[PDB]
Amino acid sequence: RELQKRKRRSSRPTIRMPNRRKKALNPAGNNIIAKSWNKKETLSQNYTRFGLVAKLGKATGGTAPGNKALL
Amino acid sequence: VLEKTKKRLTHFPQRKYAVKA
Amino acid sequence: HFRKHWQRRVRCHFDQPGKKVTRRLARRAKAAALAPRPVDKLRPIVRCPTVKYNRRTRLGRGFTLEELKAAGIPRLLAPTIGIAVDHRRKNLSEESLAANVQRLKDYKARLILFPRK
Amino acid sequence: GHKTTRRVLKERPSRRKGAQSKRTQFVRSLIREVAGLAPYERRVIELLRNGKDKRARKFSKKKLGTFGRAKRKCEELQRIIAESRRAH
Amino acid sequence: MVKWPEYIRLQRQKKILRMRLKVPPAIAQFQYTLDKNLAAQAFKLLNKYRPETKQEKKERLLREATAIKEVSKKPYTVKYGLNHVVGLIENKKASLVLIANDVDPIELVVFLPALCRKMGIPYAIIKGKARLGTLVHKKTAAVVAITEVRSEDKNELAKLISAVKEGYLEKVEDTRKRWGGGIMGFKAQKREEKRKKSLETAIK
Amino acid sequence: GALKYLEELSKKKQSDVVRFLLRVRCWEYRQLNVIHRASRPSRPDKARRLGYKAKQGYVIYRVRVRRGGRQLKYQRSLRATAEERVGRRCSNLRVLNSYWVNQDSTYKYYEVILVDPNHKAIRRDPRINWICNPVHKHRECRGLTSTGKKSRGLNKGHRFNKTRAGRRKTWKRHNTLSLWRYR
Amino acid sequence: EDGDQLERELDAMYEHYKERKASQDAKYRAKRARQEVDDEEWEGLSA
Amino acid sequence: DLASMLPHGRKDAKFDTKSRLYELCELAELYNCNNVLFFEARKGKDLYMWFSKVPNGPTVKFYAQNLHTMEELHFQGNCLKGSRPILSFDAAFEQEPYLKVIKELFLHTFGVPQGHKKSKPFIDHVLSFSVADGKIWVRNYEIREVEKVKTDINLIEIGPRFVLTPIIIQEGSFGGPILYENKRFISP
Amino acid sequence: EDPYPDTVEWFTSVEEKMPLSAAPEPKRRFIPSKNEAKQIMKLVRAIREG
Amino acid sequence: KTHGLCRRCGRRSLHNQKKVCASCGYPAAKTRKYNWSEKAKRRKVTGTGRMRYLSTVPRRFKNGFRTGVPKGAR
RNA sequence: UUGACCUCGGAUCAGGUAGGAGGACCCGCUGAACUUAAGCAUAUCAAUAAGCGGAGGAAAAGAAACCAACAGGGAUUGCCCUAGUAACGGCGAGUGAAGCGGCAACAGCUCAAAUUUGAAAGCUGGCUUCGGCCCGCGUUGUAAUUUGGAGAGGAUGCUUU
RNA sequence: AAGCUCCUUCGACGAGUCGAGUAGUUUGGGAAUGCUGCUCAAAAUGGGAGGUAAAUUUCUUCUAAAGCUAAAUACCGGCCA
Ligand SMILES: [Zn+2]
Repeated sequence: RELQKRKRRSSRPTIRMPNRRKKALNPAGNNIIAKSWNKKETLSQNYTRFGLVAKLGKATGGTAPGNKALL
Repeated sequence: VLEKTKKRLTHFPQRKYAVKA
Repeated sequence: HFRKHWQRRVRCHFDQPGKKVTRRLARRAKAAALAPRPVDKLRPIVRCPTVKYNRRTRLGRGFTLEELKAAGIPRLLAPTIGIAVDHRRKNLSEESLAANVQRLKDYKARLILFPRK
Repeated sequence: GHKTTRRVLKERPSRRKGAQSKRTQFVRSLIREVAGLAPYERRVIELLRNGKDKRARKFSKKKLGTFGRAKRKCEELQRIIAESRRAH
Repeated sequence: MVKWPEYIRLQRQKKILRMRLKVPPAIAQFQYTLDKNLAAQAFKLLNKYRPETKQEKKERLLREATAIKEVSKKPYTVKYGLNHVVGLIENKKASLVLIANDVDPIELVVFLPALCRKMGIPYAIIKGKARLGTLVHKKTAAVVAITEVRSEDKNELAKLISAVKEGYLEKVEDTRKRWGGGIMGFKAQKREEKRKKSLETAIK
Repeated sequence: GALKYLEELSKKKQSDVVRFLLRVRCWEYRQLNVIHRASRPSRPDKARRLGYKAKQGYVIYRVRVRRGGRQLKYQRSLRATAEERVGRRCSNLRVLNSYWVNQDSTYKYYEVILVDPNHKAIRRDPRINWICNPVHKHRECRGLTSTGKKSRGLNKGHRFNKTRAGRRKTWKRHNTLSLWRYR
Repeated sequence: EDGDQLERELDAMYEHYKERKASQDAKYRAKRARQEVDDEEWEGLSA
Repeated sequence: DLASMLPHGRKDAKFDTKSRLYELCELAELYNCNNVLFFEARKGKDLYMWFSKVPNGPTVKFYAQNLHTMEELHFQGNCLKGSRPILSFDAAFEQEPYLKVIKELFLHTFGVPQGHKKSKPFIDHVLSFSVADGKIWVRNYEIREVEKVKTDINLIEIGPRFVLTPIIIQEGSFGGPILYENKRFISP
Repeated sequence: EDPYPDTVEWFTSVEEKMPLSAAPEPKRRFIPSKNEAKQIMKLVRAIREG
Repeated sequence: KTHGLCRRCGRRSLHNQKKVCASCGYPAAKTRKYNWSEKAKRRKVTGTGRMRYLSTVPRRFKNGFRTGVPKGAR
């Protein structure tokens, strides 16, 4: 709290952190999956378009009507 | 890394695969 | 039942949607990394232990060594191609052995392998 | 209960944790000879040579804490006595 | 009077205690060692069979590498190292064993004479882990062994086996199962009559 | 196999040879300092079994701590006290593991195996660069050694429900009141 | 050969050390000054 | 409580369950004991009480239930430790062949020989065994003498109160053929 | 009693005419050293490269 | 007077007999601090002073502890 | 006379490292009382507050000397119910888990015990023209192989970089 | 250099540690729930924990006293938003 007041009172600038993340959120590269991945879609929707299974376990809930990625 | 781990990774590295829907 | 200090030990789940979004973003991080691969590993079918729940099956930890051998999947290759391995479990019954080898055959029939480099 | 077909399982080396090691037994015998005996073992040997075997069992129990440990200690010491008599 | 440094005092006190304490036979046997003539003969043979230095090994490997750029018999050397020598003894490959007398912790070699006697391998106890370690190209060798020698030295090795076993093992068989120590001098014995007359006379 | 012979010999402790060696060695340690550098392991089999290697970086320090009780009983062990004192003296080293060497009636003697995290051999060799990592500072002070694990009760089963996974952590978890959004 | 001279030196130094640490109380020194010697140490002359 | 009431009998601590039951016959030979009273606890809840004669006599196994001990403060009675007790047995103990073998095993154990030097001289308590259900009920009473109105006995319960259901009688010290098996025992 | 009794050799008095290990003998104790073969080949590579 | 100036914390609180600061405990290496006085803890906690170097650390972290000069700089 | 080894020392020797701060959360030690109830005493507050020591971005725990009694499950961690149940308590005040089951996330490994013995094959330095030169540590054991639902050695034939 | 296969050959697994008695402390948990201190002090078809009236201590399940390891977990402090 004292450090925050000191920062708000001093003339030194605020070190604004860019929103960097440890792990990327979309496939990247020059491969088929990277070129066909839609970043505005979800994991299950992308895999349903691809024709691939994303989860090999039991369904933990109701899927979308057109979902074909949760075996 | 150790030599035995190096050998194990050399001869059995993570493969690329996919499961059909 | 408040003889202790629940006020200093009380917790609220106001970040339930935040953690849901975070977990969903983690699953997409895994599928961005393991993009053509499923985001999980194939788990065996196991019968629940006690008399209360022995009428049902669930997913177990990993496949047994001899049921992998019967399926025809080598031990050192199964975790690499995405199959969980459990060296502690014993089949003890042809029923469990057959169910799991059939599951592994289905995985084999639906799997696509890429040739190394 | 339910009828499931039993399967014969392979032998488990963790089950073979039971010690049949001839070399380990050799090492134990040689170290016994080299190191000698504890004073309470000397007492037990003295009683065994004088035939006070019941007293020896009682003293071994008092020193060790269990019937089985006392019995094994007395058997080991009787074997030592027999081997010494054969060697002399 | 004068004040000795603490470490000097402690090591001289250990010398006194080593002489005065009654020691178990497994260490009294190490107190018994061999003599100058047998040491000299054993070290003649073992100096003939000393191993190569690092410089010599590097020179040899360079010689063969140069030859390959521009089919050998089995080498025979003195074996050293406790684990290696104990393995040789249990496998009855060692024909002669030499054990240093000044190993500390002693427990590293206290079983070796008994093990050698059980396996039937001739052994001797030599004064020197530094003598032994300079026989090898190290600072200290706790034990060395001769397993196989060349045909030019088979008879010399057999004669050394006979000499060691008779002129050392007969005397140590006479005195190896008895306790050592108890070398009370004038001061120790006088202190003990003082103790006995201070205790056994009137009160205890 | 010499290490196996020493293992059996050390199991035979009240035997004549071991008793004699322990006596004359207890007198030496009583003549020396309370904490001192030991040039080599007095029990090499125990040291190598607990993880002592003959590299540059592995040090052995011997310590004697007074035995007994405070009728109050100290929850940690004399091993833990000896390890903490040796670590405080060698503040730049990481305490790998300790072992009993001699008992005596008024003291108790432990040799502590320590590793230098800053030595190049330790840094390059795996199996020890984990102790080079900074999460292992003062394991003896945090209870991360064998005696610490034993005293804290890190065993699995019905006899360690309260103490495994941390006693204070388990108590806090059991005494938190959890309130969800839709109650 | 039997270490008699070394033992005598060590014993003399040990006795000096004991006497010094004891003679640091001055109650010990008072006791030592007032303590009379015995005759079973002088035994040996004629009786 | 039973060991205090038994001056000819001595205690023995925990017995390994992995040991064979006839190893109890070689523990008896060590202490020169011809009778054994073995308390075997199952699951830490159920007591099974064995009576035998070593080395070749009959043995009886019972399940012990309904235990109350001398430290319970509802008892009100007390007796001399080592005093020889008057043993009272119900009539069924001289009718059913199985209850007659239990009787001689009870007489040998809870008997306190006549001239034993570790006994007390004056007798003040009665140990009673009764057959009410298919079970043996054991009671212990102090004999209180009170003068008659112009001396007669009152009884005040003093000690252990337990119930024993017979299970097996086997011809042997802790083995041999079974001579009796309850066929009506219900296990906890 | 004897405070310092002599050791009766009840185990070492009997001599065994065989080793302890029945384990099989490896090839490398009869054939030349692959370790020196490796080192010599590294030295050959170094000499060829200068 | 029983309190002169303390060089470490600057308060007129060093006993002249005990030679120990009643505020920070100057002769001891550690700075005196107790959990029953949150006001004292927040009086002498980080941020109440100048922040010589800890104020400069975060920007170097942001740029990744990178060293050198820009390419093409004079 | 000299030289090795062992042990113990000196140096403003060459190169390094620890102390303090912070302590929201974390790992240990230490450790109350106010309060409640009960003829009294244990109990409760609480294995809490205060005090001391030690880390990180998480810590800790962790790959069964586990749970079970079934058709068995299968490292650790957390959520939901189990459950205010079992259990201990003048069977007071009260205290009070866990297995199973649904879920989130999942990942397995390194040594000691074996002789490389046909070859210490291992490693720290500091002098470098950066290529390799020596000082040494180490056989009281540094590499490679192995870690018990294993493994080694031979033979054998495919498949691996 | 590595994986697998077969076998008229082998297969080493942690001690003042378990355990016994005892004192204190702790737990829902005297089969002591765990821990610590003192005394004594182990084993090798071994040891530990359970099941079981089933007729004897049969059966079941694991290997302790050496070590590493991300994730899901916590967060009134740090850089921010
Ligand atoms: Zn100040």
